[PDB]
Amino acid sequence: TGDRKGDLYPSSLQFYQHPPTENISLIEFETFAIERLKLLKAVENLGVSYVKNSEEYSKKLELELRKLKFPYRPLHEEISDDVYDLRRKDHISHFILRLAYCQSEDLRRWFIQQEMDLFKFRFGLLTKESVQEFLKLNDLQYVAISEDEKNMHKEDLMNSSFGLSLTKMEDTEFYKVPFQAALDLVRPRKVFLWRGFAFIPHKDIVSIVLNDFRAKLSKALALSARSLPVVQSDERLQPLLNHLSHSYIISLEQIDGFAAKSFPLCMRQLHKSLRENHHLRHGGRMQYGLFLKGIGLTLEQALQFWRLEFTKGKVDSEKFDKVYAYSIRHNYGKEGKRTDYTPYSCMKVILSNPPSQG
Amino acid sequence: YDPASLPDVLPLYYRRLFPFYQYFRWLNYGGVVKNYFQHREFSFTLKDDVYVRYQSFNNQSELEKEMQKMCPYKIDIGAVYSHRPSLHNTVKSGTFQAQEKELVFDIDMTDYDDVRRCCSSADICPKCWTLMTIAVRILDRALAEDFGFKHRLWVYSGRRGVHCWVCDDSARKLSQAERSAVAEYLSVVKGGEETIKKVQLPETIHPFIGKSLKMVERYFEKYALVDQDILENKQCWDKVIALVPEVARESLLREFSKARSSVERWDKLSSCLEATRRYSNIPKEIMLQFCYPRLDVNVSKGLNHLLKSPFSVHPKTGRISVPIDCKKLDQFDPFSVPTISLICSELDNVRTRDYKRTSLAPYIKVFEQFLDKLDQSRKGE
Amino acid sequence: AKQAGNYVISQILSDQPRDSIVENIQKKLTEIGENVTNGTVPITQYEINKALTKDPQDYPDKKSLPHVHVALWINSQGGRKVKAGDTISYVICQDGSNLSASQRAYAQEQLQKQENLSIDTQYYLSQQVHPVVARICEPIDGIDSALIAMWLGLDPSQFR
RNA sequence: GGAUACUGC
DNA sequence: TCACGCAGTATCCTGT
Ligand code: SF4
Ligand SMILES: [Mg+2]
Ligand SMILES: [Zn+2]
Repeated sequence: TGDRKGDLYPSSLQFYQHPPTENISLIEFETFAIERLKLLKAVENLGVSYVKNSEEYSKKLELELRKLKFPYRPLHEEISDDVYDLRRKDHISHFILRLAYCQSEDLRRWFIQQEMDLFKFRFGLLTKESVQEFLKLNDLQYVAISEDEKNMHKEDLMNSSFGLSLTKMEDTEFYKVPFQAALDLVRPRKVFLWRGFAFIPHKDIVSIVLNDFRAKLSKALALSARSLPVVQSDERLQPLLNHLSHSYIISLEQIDGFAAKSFPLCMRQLHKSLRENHHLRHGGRMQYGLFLKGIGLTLEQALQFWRLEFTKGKVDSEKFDKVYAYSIRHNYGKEGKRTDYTPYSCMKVILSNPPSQG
Repeated sequence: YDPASLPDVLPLYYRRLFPFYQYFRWLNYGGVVKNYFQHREFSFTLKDDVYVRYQSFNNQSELEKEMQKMCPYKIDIGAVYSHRPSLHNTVKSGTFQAQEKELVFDIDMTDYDDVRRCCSSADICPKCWTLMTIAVRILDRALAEDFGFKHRLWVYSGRRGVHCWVCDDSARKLSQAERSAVAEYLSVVKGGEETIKKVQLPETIHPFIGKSLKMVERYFEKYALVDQDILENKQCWDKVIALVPEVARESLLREFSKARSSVERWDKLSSCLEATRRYSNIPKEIMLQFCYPRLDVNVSKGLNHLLKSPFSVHPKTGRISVPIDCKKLDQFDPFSVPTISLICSELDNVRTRDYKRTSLAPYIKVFEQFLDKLDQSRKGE
Repeated sequence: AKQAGNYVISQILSDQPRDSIVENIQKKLTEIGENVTNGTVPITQYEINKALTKDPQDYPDKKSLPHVHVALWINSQGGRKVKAGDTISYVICQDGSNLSASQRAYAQEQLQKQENLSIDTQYYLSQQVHPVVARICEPIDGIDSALIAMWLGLDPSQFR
């Protein structure tokens, strides 16, 4: 606590509930944003490459946190100025990234996932004392049943949960729920009821903490997306936030090629007409869509191809999503009866709707 | 008691004995919720078995009037609906829904017939009533400890058994699924007349089952070994032998040929089972099959269920459906319960205090204490 | 949905500063979301009304067309029949059938009666409120489909 | 391609 | 025995 510090950052881990109120510099803003983007990308890469419980995951994540200077380990010394600085970093950077990662549902999900992962890791590095401190500072009030009450009903809990060993039970913490929510458990008598509350089992505690965290974070992201117009007017922060996600820290094209050789003459004619006029009557649309589904063009790929081909036909871009998107989805059994419609057979094509002029 | 005398006595009782004030206090639940008493369903059974439902009333005066006018033989209380039942014809289809009702249990001696030896069908005697005495303790304890229901009124059914009304506000808002869950949690003896072994406990005894067995044990020696004498002769102890694995059956039979008292036979059976370990719970399964309450899940599952009203008159025994004090349960005697004829003789032997001069008074007192507790809970909350 | 849109219009056509307008809109939408999630909205507000051009039987899509389905059910019941020109009111509910919304229509009374049918909150928040509001907010700067969905509790993913 | 709705002016 | 015109937006489906 050198010059302008306080009790604003008691513990390392936090739920990121209260937005920062300070006036920071543009350079600090950019540095914090990029640094936390690096941290989250490292988290994502390590999660893809390794199992999150693996020791390699822990070692690499600790190395990244040390390299970028983020709080990851506790310190039973006091709130040293340096430590304070680090925590401040974390707190501001998080919210900055919120502003960056609230525009699109995809982005939101990504952000949430990475944040949860990081939080889990940090919890995994908390000593029991520190853990309790955290659980108190946020009014979580887990002693979730207390330890004393657990000892009070030790035998009842032991006989309630199937296949729970004495010591293993000592290593587990239960939760108190109104019995109206545990119907499926109470009905076959696999959870103890006391005074209208069931004692439901979950290492597991982190899970509950994370659940709470996730709830909060989702809500926050929604609110941020609701408060976006106020930020877009700040040109200084627009290039960063609008593009942070893209910050450095079968193919459609080959379809034409296939049309040269592999496509049967029917599909060759349809493709030639499509590229000549960028529009097909209903029969052609159905036939060609089913064929491109057959070759393997995925729903996203087919949607992209049809969008690009039709947009050149002097029609509104929104019109495509309004009209033809449902047809494209249906060909892949996505809507309606939701049936994986098979590609037309030659017998059907011969005996299907007879083509006419145009 | 002469049932041809029923039509003579019913009016007087409904005029000068039926406790309407406390009845309205009960079903009105302190007026907190508007239209609560006004949306309650009643049903009446009149002379010559004429049944009417969707009866609702505006207040105590209307109820007293229409009841004294109809003189029904049976009164059943039903659910509290979304609208007044009297106007159910006026409510648009699908918009007439049962919304709240007490959680109720019906325990009927007839359901114990395959396991009692003193009586059968609708006959009861002092030797079998202990079963009800067990049930009330086994169930009510659960309802007070596992579920936390605080306002529980136990009522004699008039002949074959007892009803329980659980009236906590939480218990009145329970959905159908929650009610079915509660019933299944409390229910152990599962099966019909075609099954012999109706209890199969797992290796782990759920605390509830442990506490039910603890309650059973206190009474078991008197009920089963002294009174019922479930091991009196071969025709009966063959059943209990039929309830245990064949391996020791022969070993038991010879032993049962040398025992003079069923208490001795129980000691021998317990010793033999202990000697024989996964079967260490078999005696508990036998005790439960002879002592644990049987619950008709259909009675308690449905919200729209019409159950016998307290202070009704039993069409055959004439006894009054009187509340049972939980503390004095061990002293309860279903044969001393006032009949309608006795209380009309008492009435014609001497305004709002007439019932205090009959033998009905202590039961109305228990009901008044229960309603006082409900009022305290409504206020304190 | 209609009411929601009306509120939005009252906010858009007023003289309040645009930012405040947007804020208010958000608030209202969130309120609606909560009112749906807790099931507090009156059942009467969940009804959709549609008229029949032909008799119930003439339609060859008795399954795909919801209102027709409801009409058929009514004609199967023991009351006055519904004929061409008679409007029918239906609600979309959940039954565990895992079918498309168009096949899950039900008469309001039926919902109040059966113990397996519950209002399909999701649907009403996803295809009734959100579309309308979006189409009312298209030319207004600061409000886009995504945002609206977010405010309702829906997933904003599928929306040199 | 088709089917079902109901607004406008 | 019947029944006003046309322009426009929104939603949904295509197995035997
Ligand atoms: S419909 Fe069949 S036979 Fe005719 S051109 Fe296409 S692949 Fe060949
Ligand atoms: Mg067209
Ligand atoms: Zn008996």
